Amino acid sequence: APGQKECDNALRQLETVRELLENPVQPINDMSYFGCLDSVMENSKVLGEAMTGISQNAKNGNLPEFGDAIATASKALCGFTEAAAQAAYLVGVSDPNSQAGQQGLVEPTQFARANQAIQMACQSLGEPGCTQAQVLSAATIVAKHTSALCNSCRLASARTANPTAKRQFVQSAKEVANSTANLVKTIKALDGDFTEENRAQCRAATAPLLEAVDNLSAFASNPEFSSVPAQISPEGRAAMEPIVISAKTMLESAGGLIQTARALAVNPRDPPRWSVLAGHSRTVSDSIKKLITSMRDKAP
Amino acid sequence: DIDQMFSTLLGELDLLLQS
Repeated sequence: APGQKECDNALRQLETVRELLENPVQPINDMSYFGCLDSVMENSKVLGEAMTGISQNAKNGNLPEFGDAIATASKALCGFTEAAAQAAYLVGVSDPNSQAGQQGLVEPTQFARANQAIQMACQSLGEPGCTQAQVLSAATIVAKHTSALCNSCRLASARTANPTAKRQFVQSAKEVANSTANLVKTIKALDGDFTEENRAQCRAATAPLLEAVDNLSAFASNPEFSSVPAQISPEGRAAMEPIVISAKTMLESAGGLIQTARALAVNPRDPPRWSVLAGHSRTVSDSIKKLITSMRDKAP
Repeated sequence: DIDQMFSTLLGELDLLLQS
């Protein structure tokens, strides 16, 4: 039983990271091509060490060290996939017939979620049968998302060369940050105070924040700030393909490695599974070698 | 602590207030 949850979590993490290879036609991080090559090289070293840790600790029944090696492999495999997916995008967009497009100022999905979370927290802290503890827990949700919104505003301000947009992203973030401080002040103010006037008073302090959040959502929704997707030409997709296939093969074999290790950890008396394990481990290594060679040969 | 907690949550908020 012990060790199996680590393996199950790793297999779930692999299933998630594999979506990055389905249509890698947009950037997924800020890594340069050499950033990608550096990350692939470092993770190759880490994974090599982890694959040896997985086999040796399953063999010897060191189940805490086995679990750490499974977790370490998983993290290195996810890093590899992120680097491979970014590298593929950069290869595709570098083709002469590709159109690179532009980065949007604010990632829209997490932006909308942050605004909704603040709005829902403000509504929750205002519900009539809500306990004082729920007021405080709602405040922590507001603080979390207020910090994320401010960071994203500072980034958006950095990304734009338009002085008016530069200034407005900061001012809008400032309005959100100061309204949260006033709301937190009023929550902190509540001490042994659980009366209808303070319930109404907390509700009252949500208004400037909800308005500031709405004003920022309206400002940030200007189509001028939106991403314009890259267009990858057929030849760019052909150029990316060896990187994508090698990364997909690494993950397929890594998944088999982890499934095999999960069984061997419980029962290491299994000569067939030991060969399968060595086969998956060598195919993982072969795929990484092919991916690095492909990243160098197909380099823009 | 009630102040330490909200400080941990508010992240790098000061970079905006000072700005």
